Amino acid sequence: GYNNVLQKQEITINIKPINKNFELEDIHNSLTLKNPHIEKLEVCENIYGINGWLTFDLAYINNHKDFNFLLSPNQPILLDIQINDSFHHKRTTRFIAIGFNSNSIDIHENGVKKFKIQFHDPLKALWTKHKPSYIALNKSLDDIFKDNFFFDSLFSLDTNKSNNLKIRIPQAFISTVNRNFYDFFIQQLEQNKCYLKYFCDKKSGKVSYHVVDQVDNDLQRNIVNSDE
Amino acid sequence: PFLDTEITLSKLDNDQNYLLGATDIKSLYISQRKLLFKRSKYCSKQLYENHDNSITYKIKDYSNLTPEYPKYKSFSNFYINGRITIGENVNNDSKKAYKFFKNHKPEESSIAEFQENGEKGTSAILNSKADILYAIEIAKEMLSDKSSDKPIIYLPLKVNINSANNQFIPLRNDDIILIEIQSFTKGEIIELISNSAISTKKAQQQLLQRQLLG
Amino acid sequence: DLKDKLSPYDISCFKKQILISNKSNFYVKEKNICPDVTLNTQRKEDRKISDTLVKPFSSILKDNLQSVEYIQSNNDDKQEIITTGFEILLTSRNTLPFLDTEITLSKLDNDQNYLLGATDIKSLYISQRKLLFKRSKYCSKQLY
Amino acid sequence: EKGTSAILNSKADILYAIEIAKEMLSDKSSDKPIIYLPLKVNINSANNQFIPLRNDDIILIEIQSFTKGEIIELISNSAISTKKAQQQLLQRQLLG
Repeated sequence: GYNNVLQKQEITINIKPINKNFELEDIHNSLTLKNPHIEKLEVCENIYGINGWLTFDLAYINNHKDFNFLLSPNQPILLDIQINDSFHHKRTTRFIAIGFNSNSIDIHENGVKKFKIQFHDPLKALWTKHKPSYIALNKSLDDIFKDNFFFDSLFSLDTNKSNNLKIRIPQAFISTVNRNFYDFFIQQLEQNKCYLKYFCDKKSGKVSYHVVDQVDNDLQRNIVNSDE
Repeated sequence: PFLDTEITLSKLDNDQNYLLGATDIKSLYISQRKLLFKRSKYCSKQLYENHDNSITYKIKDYSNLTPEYPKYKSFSNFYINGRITIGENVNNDSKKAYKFFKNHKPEESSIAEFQENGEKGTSAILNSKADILYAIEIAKEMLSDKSSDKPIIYLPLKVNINSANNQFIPLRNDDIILIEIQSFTKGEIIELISNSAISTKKAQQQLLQRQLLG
Repeated sequence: DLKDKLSPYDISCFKKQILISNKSNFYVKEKNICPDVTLNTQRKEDRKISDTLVKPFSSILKDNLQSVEYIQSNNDDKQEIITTGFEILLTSRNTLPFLDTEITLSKLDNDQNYLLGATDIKSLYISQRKLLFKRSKYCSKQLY
Repeated sequence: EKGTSAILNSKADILYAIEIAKEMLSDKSSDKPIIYLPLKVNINSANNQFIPLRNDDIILIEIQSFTKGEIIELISNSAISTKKAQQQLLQRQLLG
């Protein structure tokens, strides 16, 4: 502590499992955190994405509510982080992210267990482990990106404002040879010189990306910060 | 407090010189954050038996507003084998002929009518012009599983494949070709994996050296 | 006295029980494509998995293409989808008694749940060691 | 090789006059840009044909090191069917 005029700082974490068919389940139906069991969390923001780490503590061995989340690789995990601070007046920040990775679980003991989970914004952490390579004909780009996008019980992406990606192309060569499809989402987006916008709704959490070829009032009609 | 430390694509006015900056700079914005939220030694002790903060900001000029892209990977090339066809119902007099295509549609063309006009002029190509295409049928298993379209990719001409600087033997149909895809929307034609004339005897009965034509 | 099953003079000597990845529950499809005209069979085939009870995801692929040469391309270099394993680090401050802490290609039975692990796991083995042998400040001073 | 008329190993010290576009010299050089390069004899040919590189053709040239250039492909012709592939089917060799 030893600060002024910070009154309170309460931070929460909401954790759900994500099934085979990319919908949600219930384990308060989740593993909420508290008066912090958290040693350390790291978050960086961008216009496009979120990264970082998360460490926390639990107890003990064993309980069936803790088995399915943190004892297996390759199960996707929502991480709803809310930060709420009061001073006077209150201000809130909120994060939504998915973290799963193959071939990596970090757990420590010495009945207190440690854990280490990473962060990506949900379009990245899903399309990383997804490598198609095929040919399309007579299809524009926004026709392509929604053919690979199978996520509507999680979030949505808003491509209705660009009017450059919807130009038709007769020969398409989608190629992920040694690389990631999420790179292909960004590389050809660079050669059309567009914007990405990660955006959370604090009330309530519904992530929706935005791709606008300029910067206008219409985006600024949708970063209206729900504060006073 | 009292700011917008939440990423908007907006403006923030400037009157105080309590940044380093420069005095001739108008409105700014915020492009990043970083968040190091640790756990102090106070909250740890009662919760082990039974926080600290640091926030940075990235601030740039509003007049230099550019999109920001993370690091990505430029891709490499994969090889596709494919045929050449002309139409779909081919006579047996004109079974091995050649046809040139205009504009990504099944339309006849010539080497002429394009011929950037240092070439009209006689019959001599310089620089091996684009916008003349080959109908190439590719094995159906590289399209999507919903596509009800017959797979034909058009590609430009290397005229110097079945030839030299004198011969004009264009690619007939019903041959087999390695195709690179060197970038997005740029394919190329490299080698031939095909023939029409071979000695089918045991290299002691015959010694054939021939050119079939036409 | 080569004994097994972690007789509890050993749990007096431990410091950490570090996990690395356990067995998973979901894999990723790997459709295997030979891009060729004039191979009159299937081109797309799934790669095979040596274990059951693991379901794929939905509509997410790793299209492993195969490069094509002038040669009639062969078949098939039949690899398999890498299932995840099970790795435990165990930092002990000294050599362990009553075990076989010497690399055999053998079995070691499991009855005690004093690992993190999972309760449905039979016999184990040892695949590495690490050895950090330093010199304390006691033995250094009289020998300097 | 003396001997008959048969090259082994495609000898060096025989060169081709190659004119290059003037915009890769320095801006003071009053010299007409011609770089000499050795022969790949096996370009317009096979193991039997001898059709050497005539003038007035167009060639990709790599420069693989310092003082080592090579000749790779041809971007040129002299004989083409300038009709619409339904009126004619030309298959010819101009020569000489």
